[PDB]
Amino acid sequence: AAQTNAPWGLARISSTSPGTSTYYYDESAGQGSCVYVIDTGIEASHPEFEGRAQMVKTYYYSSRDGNGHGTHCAGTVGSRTYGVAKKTQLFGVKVLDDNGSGQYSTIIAGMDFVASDKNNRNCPKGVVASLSLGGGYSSSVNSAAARLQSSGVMVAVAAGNNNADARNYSPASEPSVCTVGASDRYDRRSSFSNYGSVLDIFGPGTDILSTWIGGSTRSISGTSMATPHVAGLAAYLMTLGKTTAASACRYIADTANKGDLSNIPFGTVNLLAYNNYQ
Ligand SMILES: [Ca+2]
Repeated sequence: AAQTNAPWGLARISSTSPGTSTYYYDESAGQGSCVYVIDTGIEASHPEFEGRAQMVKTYYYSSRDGNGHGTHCAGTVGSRTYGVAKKTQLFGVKVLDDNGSGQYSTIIAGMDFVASDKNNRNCPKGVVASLSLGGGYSSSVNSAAARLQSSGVMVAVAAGNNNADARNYSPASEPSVCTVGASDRYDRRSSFSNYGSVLDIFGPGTDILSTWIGGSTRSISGTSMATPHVAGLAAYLMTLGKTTAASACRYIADTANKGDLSNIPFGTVNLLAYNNYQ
């Protein structure tokens, strides 16, 4: 399958070179896999989700995404026009308020909820969690992300938008999840993207077009935008039987586009998410 005039992020993860415009992917498109979007929630009614999105948990007064961030990230995972895995199931876990911020205790509760809720879903191809969040280092947030990962969920987390080393940020610094940095369209590291040895992979994170609240779209930047690309890629590859939840992060790093990024500090992986389609 080919999506013409795709968002540059989609086209980038199906190409060994920048500048292309078509997203090439396998027809399965993540069918049979689930992606928990742990964020501000998902406007599940957005026409771009085609009924493949629903809220399963909220930690606030409403399950409605009053921010747009979680809907944007869910869209990059598996919306029809802006998603990597266009047939995946999307589950919204609202751990962030409508101002985009959430206490650490709530983020931990949301990750433990996903680790349990997956046992009563139908995801025969596997479960992915996309965590477009992050704050200062916390051993308990790292432990929650590690618990979710070891429970059989591929966990992708943002590296953070501080232009610093991701070792000082959670859940970015948890070694056993998949920490995602942000690159731009010209294959540079995004100016804001965190780096460091804990990073596993880079994804398109600058000027990412995806869904938004009110049935609209908008482009935003951040490692929070690169994470759903990788989460969608992991759900996409798990549907093709190429990898499991426990191994998806390494597989995506094994099959990445190596050495293609610029402004990668020494000690940080120079790997760009790539689906190796045909
Ligand atoms: Ca890792």
